[PDB]
Amino acid sequence: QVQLQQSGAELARPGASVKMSCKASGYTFTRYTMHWVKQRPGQGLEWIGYINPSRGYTNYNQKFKDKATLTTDKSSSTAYMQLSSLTSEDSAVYYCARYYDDHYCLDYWGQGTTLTVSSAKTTAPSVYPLAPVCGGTTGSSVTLGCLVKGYFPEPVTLTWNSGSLSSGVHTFPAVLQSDLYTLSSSVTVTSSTWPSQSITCNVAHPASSTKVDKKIEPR
Amino acid sequence: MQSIKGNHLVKVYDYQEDGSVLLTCDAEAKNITWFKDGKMIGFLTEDKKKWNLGSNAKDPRGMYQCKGSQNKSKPLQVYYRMQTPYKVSISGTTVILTCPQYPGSEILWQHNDKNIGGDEDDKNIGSDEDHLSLKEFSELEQSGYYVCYPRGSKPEDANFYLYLRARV
Amino acid sequence: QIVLTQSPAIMSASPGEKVTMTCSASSSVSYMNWYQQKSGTSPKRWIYDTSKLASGVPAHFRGSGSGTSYSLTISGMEAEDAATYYCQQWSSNPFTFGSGTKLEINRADTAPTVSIFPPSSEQLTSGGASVVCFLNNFYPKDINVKWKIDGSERQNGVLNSWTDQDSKDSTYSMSSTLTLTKDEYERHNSYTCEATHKTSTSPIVKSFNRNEC
Repeated sequence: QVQLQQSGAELARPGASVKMSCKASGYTFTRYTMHWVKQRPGQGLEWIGYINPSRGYTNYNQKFKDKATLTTDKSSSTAYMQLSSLTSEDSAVYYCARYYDDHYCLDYWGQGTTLTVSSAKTTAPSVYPLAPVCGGTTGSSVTLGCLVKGYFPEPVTLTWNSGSLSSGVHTFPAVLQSDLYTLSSSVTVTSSTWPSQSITCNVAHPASSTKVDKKIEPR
Repeated sequence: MQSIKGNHLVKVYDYQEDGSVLLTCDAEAKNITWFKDGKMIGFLTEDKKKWNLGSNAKDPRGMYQCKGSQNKSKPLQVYYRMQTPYKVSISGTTVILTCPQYPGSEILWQHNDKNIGGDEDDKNIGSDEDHLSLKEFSELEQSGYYVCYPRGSKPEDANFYLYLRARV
Repeated sequence: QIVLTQSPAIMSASPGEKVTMTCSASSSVSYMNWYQQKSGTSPKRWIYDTSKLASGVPAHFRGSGSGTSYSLTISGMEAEDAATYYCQQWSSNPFTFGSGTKLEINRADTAPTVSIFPPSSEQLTSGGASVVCFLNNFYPKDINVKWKIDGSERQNGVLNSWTDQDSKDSTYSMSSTLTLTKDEYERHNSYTCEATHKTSTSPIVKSFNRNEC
């Protein structure tokens, strides 16, 4: 029942600073040290350091000294990590994790917080429905798609029929070409399910407070 | 403390009728060789195997280690008061222990296999860097094995444990 | 300070095989941990204190080692064992991770199902035109997509994106988008997506002529 809830994705400009959080529950907060780990895109794991919530004792990986600052708030059972003098090298996913001494390991991990360090403006995505080529084949199943293009920064959340439709779904990793991201998703269902029932693509980009639902209509 | 793993083969025999301090060696039963502060102090050829340090009244102290057919065991620093060692200081009724190796990393402590000096909820047990403070020291309750180790490491990998016995 | 060298860096095993990955420490350490990470999620404690399996971890996993040499073994590779494994130590400060071993699950070759999608009516209104092609559920990962406008190959303005091995069938899927200006799109008629995969010598062709039905 141990849970570590990290704060949402963040976009910060070079030279600035950011403070992310990790709210713990399910265990005695002050009894265990909290660690932070960094993982750059397509890279491995890197240890930043840790803090002992008891009296605030901290230790850091030499490479992160003065870059990262760990603090905790007992009354709210939340650990914090501030990253200063940001550069593009700091863009990555940051995890918070409990170190359980008896097992000599980080047994529980937060879901992670993605940090994007860039000067680029926030750009709302364009969402386009992808219906099959105009025609009337009698295939037993059909493949529909959804194109989310020209947005920044990551991430976006894409689902079908509010998440009810999950199997037969493939959402491809976004790709960066210019200060703009583009991503696509495909869903395959039986021919009797569509156009009979409605299939809608739900896209969200909080960074630009955009919420779009694109229903796929036959061409 | 209770375990010998990590080569901590020397233990204090906790079951004497008279105030004598006996040391035991947990090694292959054959011929036990005892040492004190590096020098050989005895060679037990079969028969007996425990080493007598005399009455606890003469404050026996020192780095003791044994050896059977293999290599020497890690030392057991004995300190009675009725390689850099643990420093022990007594002031009135307060007993202070200082960790031998304090590379600036977070030092943790254990007394008879139980963590201590961690919770601030104890007014009589404080941990300040490489120093463990025990106020109103209880002879029968707080005497025993002590060890300091850095967060992340196993206590058993310590160079040696401290056996503390003090009347205050 | 302590460097943990993992080998092999990348590997793939057929179901049922015995998989062995190693971690070599630059200096002796009293224990080694292993974390499992699957695409898009946080690392998970897998093996701790060298050989203890975390609760929920399949019993056919085994950790072992001592001193400077440790290993993780999978006796009977299963699809769900595919992932990246990182070793970690903290017998000496600072706490460090190995660079990881990426493990893929092998399976029989299967051809991709290809679908081509013309620009949406909405994007055309925006002065843009993207032609999308989905290559779904194929194996191995190696595959090539060629785009052709009026029969000639177009290589520029293409964006390719692959997914990681599927958690159900262990296949790969690919998305390829050809982006043109609206003006360009309207000056041509034939649009084709050609997929080449080892599962066949002749390409899988899907296409359409704009505005025809």
